[PDB]
Amino acid sequence: CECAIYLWLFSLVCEEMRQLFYDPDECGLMKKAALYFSDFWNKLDVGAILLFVAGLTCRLIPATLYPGRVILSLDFILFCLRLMHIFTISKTLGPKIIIVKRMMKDVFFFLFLLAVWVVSFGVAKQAILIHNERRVDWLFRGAVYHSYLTIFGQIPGYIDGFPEWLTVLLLCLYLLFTNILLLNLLIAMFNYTFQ
Amino acid sequence: PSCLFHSKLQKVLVEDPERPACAPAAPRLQMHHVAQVLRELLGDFTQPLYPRPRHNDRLRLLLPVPHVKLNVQGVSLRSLYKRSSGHVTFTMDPIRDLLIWAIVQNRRELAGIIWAQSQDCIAAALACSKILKELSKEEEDTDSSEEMLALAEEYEHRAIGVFTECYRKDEERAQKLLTRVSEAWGKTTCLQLALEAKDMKFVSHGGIQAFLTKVWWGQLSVDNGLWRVTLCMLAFPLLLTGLISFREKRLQDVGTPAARARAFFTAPVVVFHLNILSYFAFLCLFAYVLMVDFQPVPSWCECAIYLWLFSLVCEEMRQLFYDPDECGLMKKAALYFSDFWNKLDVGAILLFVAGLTCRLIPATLYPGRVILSLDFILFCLRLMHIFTISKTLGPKIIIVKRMMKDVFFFLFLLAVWVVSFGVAKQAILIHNERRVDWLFRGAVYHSYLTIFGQIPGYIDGFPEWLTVLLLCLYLLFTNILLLNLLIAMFNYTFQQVQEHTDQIWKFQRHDLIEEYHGRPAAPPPFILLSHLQLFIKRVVLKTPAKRHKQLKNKLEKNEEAALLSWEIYLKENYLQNRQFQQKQRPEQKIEDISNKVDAMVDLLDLD
Amino acid sequence: KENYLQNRQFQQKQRPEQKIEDISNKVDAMVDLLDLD
Amino acid sequence: LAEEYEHRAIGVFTECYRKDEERAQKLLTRVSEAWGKTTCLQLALEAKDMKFVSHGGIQAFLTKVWWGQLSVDNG
Repeated sequence: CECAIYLWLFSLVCEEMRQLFYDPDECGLMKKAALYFSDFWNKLDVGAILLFVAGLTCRLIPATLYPGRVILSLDFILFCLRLMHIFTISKTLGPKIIIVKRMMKDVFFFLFLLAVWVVSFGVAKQAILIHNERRVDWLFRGAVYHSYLTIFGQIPGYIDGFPEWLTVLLLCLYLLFTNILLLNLLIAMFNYTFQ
Repeated sequence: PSCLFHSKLQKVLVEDPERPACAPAAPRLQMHHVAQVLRELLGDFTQPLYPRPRHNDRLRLLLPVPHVKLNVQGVSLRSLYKRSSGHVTFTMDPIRDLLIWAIVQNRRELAGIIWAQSQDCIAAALACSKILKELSKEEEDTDSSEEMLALAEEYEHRAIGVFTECYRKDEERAQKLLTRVSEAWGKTTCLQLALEAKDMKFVSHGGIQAFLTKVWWGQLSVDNGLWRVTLCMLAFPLLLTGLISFREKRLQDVGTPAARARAFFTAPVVVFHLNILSYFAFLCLFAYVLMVDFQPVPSWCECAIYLWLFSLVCEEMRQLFYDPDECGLMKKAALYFSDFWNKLDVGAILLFVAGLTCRLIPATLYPGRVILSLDFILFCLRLMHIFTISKTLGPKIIIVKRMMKDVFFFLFLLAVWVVSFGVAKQAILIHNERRVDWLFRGAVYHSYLTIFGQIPGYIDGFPEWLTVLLLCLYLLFTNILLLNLLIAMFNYTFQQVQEHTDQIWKFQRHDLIEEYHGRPAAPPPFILLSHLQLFIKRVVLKTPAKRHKQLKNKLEKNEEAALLSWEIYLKENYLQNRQFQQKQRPEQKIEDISNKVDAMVDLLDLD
Repeated sequence: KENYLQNRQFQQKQRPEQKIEDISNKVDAMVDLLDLD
Repeated sequence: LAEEYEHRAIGVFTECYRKDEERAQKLLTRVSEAWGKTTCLQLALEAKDMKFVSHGGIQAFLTKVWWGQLSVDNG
């Protein structure tokens, strides 16, 4: 089964070489490649090529089999966004993925907006309560990884809970900016731009 | 001659040509030739409009078939046979027939004049609007099919404004004027015309629906909401006090408790909740036959689940035989099979049978456990098909009619997008929980529970900075894009078709009211009596012509005259003001000066 | 082509704002018209 | 004016789609004679007709290019 993964990609880049030679000019080899390089989506298809190679040499070095484990797993998610680039096909699918063309750089925006705003509380939660869970690269877990899980729900409430009236307080104060302002006025950021 | 109905006139010349059906020579059109294609243009009603049968059968007349000595198709009642029949004239309508003759030669503004002398003046403005829709339906390919239906809309708008005046003066007579008899175009007295004339506008107009809010709420009251009527339906002695007043109790006609009961029984508001809350109690019975009675024996309770469904399919057989044709057994079943919702009611039948044989094979009692549990959820969607009843319920379930295939859409959109992370979560972290069909649990079932919350955070948590990462990266596409822009996918489409979704629901208010007019007052416990009340009647009367629990308003020709002469008076009263409101357009008075100054161009040219 | 552009001109001719100022062109032909005696 | 001449191009397909649409989709595809190739659809790609290709039976003809031979109707 491992040999079957080799040349499926070799079976499809010739179709792009068929797209590189069906009807462009007989002279432009670096010029119709600028028609390719005009789109970041085509560079997002180049990113699907090279992250395979980043894990390939990490697999070809058997001391890096855990880099052989993790890199091609992140190469997996480059194809489904490329598949959402392909599955822009229905009237219910397509033009609403033309809405996300106004949102791909805004995917990076509200990420940087909110996840840095996470740091305004992700540090401020572990400040007063006396926590003691630390290791090498699990000191990061007991202070940062146990902060984002409490947003979407995994709350060690018997662990994080005289500083109890403040533990009520800042948990009420911080969620008033994310769940109310940054969520429900973001709905106004999305309804108006859709209309 | 350029009309496509004229091509259908040449077709209805050869729909029954010379030799096979009208055995003498006939390359000449006649007037039952127009009636037999008016059979196609309207529905399946009483269709006088030409004295169609052998007394004035206008189908066979170019070779000398003799006089009334045949009386099988020969036509000589008025005068002698001279390849004619005589003054056998229009038989209800000179000018309503000229309303046809303008529009079947496609003369729009002539029928605008002819309507002002046409005596129908409401139902023709529905029926010809349907005929203009029929002419739009058959063939024009451009340039008049839209102009038919815009005129059909304008003639519906003509039908709008004539009820607009006549509802304002004697609305109680106007609702009686909604229900006339089988005389002119036969039956479909200007409301059953509107069903196949597609009046999503006109049935949803002022007191049409309020009269339908007197068909539903048939006798008793209209005013009280669902608060204190549902108290009396369980508290049986609460009716005899002064909690609600009947229309009987309005004039204090309550002197008999059975008259207090049976007018309440035959009220269509009560036949609904009797049909609902007994069948709503059946779904609790269908649960209790599986909750406690999940047993391989017919118990005292397991036998009760058998023929409740047999007690209701005869009501659909009553719907299969109340008033369709006496010939179409596979044709009115296509009226059933036209709707996937009816096939969704067939799905409620067959998933019972899928678990029945799985229960009848005792080696498949776990298929006997699971299949009828999935048959349970087919009835509540069928109940949401039934409980499309309120102004707050109904038209917002007409919003989900734009969403039922979009239920399947965002399912396939999101749950395949789940696989983009549901595989990617278990990739790096070293998990070891596997069995036979629980290897599926430790990789897939523990992924969807983490979306809505059941996160084994002490299990899924050096690869910790990435476990922060992709859990932040993936939820930015689902909870932000696929959720909050889906709110934009729902707010705009709600604001888009909200005027249609109310009016089409009002256009489908009546079909349940039609079903609750043609329905006895017996509950589905006792409806097997009214099932067998017609079966003991169909052995002593072998005909489907006993009763019509329907409109069936019989109107005397003398009392109609006080209505119709006043109604014809309301025709030229309204159209004058409609012309006057058309005359109140100032854009004429813009160009009225232009007509006036063009009379002053020549006026200085006489010397 | 000339079938549609005529109707396109006719729908342009169906602009009433011309017929607003068509009177203005007409009455300007009646300014001079009382100036011959 | 380019929009108006696209609007001119709007209205001339608006009439010619209404009469012999089957000839009009053949009239969408002419030969390499006058301005050579790009027979009024491949012109529209670099002419940026986000209006005109999305107009009535242009896309329905494209719903006969896609769904090339067999049917169009079934979902």
